[PDB]
Amino acid sequence: QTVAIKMGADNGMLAFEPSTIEIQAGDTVQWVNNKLAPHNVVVEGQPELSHKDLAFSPGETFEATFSEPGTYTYYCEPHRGAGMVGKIVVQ
Ligand SMILES: [Cu+2]
Repeated sequence: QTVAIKMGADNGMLAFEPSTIEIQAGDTVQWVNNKLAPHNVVVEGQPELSHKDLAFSPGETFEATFSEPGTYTYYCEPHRGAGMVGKIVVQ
């Protein structure tokens, strides 16, 4: 299945929403540019699941398929200092 994660929270915070999500191995994660762009996504240790290019427009989406079970930490480079970090748990 495909699950969506917003980049920039609906309440205006610099955060991914939901900040922690659990999925099944083989599922696809879609990040959607919501508010306070630009944003990007770097998945720690996983260059192949990362999207370093900045996303500027609202609605811009990009995705990654997580085939290996485990816990993955990811962050936004522009806003890492503001705590824009997330977690994906793959079951
Ligand atoms: Cu950001």
